Amino acid sequence: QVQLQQPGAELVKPGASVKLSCKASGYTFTSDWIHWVKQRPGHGLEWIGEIIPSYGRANYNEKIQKKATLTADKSSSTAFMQLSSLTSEDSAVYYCARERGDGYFAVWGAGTTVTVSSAKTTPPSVYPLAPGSAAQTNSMVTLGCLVKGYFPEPVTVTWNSGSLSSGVHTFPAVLQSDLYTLSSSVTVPSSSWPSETVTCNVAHPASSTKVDKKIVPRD
Amino acid sequence: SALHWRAAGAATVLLVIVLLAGSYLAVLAERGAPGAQLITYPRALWWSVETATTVGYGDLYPVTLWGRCVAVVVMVAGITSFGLVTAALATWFVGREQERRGH
Amino acid sequence: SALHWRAAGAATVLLVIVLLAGSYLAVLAERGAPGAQLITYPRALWWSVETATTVGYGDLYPVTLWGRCVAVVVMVAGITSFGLVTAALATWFVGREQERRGH
Amino acid sequence: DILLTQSPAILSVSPGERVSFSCRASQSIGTDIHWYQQRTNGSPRLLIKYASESISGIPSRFSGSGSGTDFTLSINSVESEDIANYYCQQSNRWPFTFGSGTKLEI
Amino acid sequence: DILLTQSPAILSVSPGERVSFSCRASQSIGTDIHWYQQRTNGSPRLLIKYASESISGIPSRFSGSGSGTDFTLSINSVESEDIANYYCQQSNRWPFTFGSGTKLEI
Ligand SMILES: CCCCCCCCCO
Ligand SMILES: CCCCCCCCCO
Repeated sequence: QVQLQQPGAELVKPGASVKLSCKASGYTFTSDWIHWVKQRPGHGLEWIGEIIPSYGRANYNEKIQKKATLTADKSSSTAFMQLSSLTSEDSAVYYCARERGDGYFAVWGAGTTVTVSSAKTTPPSVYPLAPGSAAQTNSMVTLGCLVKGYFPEPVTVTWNSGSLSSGVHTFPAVLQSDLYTLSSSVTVPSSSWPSETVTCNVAHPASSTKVDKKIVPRD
Repeated sequence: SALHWRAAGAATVLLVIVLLAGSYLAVLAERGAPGAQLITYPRALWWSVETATTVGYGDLYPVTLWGRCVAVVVMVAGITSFGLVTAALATWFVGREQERRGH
Repeated sequence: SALHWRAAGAATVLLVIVLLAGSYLAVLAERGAPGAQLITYPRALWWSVETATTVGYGDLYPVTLWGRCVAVVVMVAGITSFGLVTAALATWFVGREQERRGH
Repeated sequence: DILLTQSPAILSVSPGERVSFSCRASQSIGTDIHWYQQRTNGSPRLLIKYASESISGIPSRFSGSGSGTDFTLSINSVESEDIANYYCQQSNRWPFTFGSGTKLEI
Repeated sequence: DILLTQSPAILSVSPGERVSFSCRASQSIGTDIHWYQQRTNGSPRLLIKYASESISGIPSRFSGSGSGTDFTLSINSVESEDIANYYCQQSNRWPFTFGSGTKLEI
């Protein structure tokens, strides 16, 4: 089972602060340390700090400006990182990881995407993408769905609730005037569709929304 | 069992306890100090054994005030335990020599 | 209190005194010698403890004639004190075993 | 603070060949180096710990070697699924540090 | 005798930005490095001791990091009052030594 559970995203206004969480499960030892790592888009991993819940002691990276505060709740097995007075430089994915006090990060959370912006949260509009009436097909057919008009990142797109993973491409979002847009495509054997349905699932964490969209042939 | 033999085992139990807690506390005290090497539990436990026995190869040692304080408790526990075994072995030989002298 | 128990505490007091003065004198003797590291009081006191206990990790040590002389007094005081505790613990067990033998 | 250099930043190889990622430490760190794999959009995953110890669940195709200041992560006969970023991380001295990473390209 | 290199000699930054002064030791000196500020006509003033320990009376804007041979003094959001020369000084081995200094220019 997932050992570290983190919220998919958080939107924060410049100057404001946010408190990220990391609920753990699985084996726990009073000797465990919970670490936080920062990854800005296109960049590498950057150690932020660590904490040992069983003692509540915390250490931080000295080389970077201290914008974090670590605390933990022994009863609910949850680690918290309080980020304060954020700026766009603080926009990134923040992972938490467990270390058994032996030096390496055996397990990582999925990471929380934090965006520092004044813009407002906005769920996405999901449109189908079925071939046109005059499109010839081969032994394979391509379908997709258009996700546009959302903020902030990210969004997760699955096909048939995750059961369909072969032949899937989800293109990076593009930002245009405070709103993101992207498309995802899937390729299945032509004979299989539309006898067997094909649906795309789109979750947008920042607004707690998740929607489905069946891809049916154009009438 | 005789006292000295009881104190021996006792010291052995206490020493094992000091070694364990000692390893745990050293890591807690050392993490946070740039350049520190006594920062993971497995090697910290090895460090504690080479400290309690006074071998001190020098491959690992505390650089912080609290790590050094922890080091002192470990050295004192080790020196004391091993010295207590010497005293137990001495009391044992003295008694045996008394018998052998029919005293 | 019994003699051996008095000498123990005594040695403990004297050892603490030797450790303190020892740290003070080491710095005084080492400053002036290029490359010397035993030159500030806090770490010198740590150095004195690892010397008196014989752990000698090797992270700090005197490079001057007078610093080494100071080192010797500290080693001898430490070895002697800790050995005196062993002898005190031995005299204690021997006495208890005498009683236990109804002697 | 130990600096970890991963050079080259990008590595290109043909399918099935053997590939080697390099990692150099600014000072000697024994074998306290660990390797992670991070695919596009995924989170990091431990591949090798302590320079050469294999992790269960990781293809036998992955191995590591080295000690001191030089370390290598190797993949015998690379394949599409290996396309990703690879990072090293040391735990010899506080604070732990990461390498800049190397991308594998097929 | 430990040599301390402070390069660059001059540093230019825009108001409010974060600035970093560098200090490299010819050999490893743990964290026994100290930082001072000296304004025009004034005497030196201790800013950071032992690489990262803050001194009371010094703006929280000043911080230090490093260990071994590499050290950094940082100022979060520099301001006019920070205009001055900055020196490092080691106390790991006798004799104590100073760096050549770095001027901050806004
Ligand atoms: C005598 C043992 C003291 C251990 C103290 C650990 C404190 C951690 C660092 O702040
Ligand atoms: C036995 C202790 C002697 C200490 C002498 C210190 C002399 C300082 C260096 O000239």
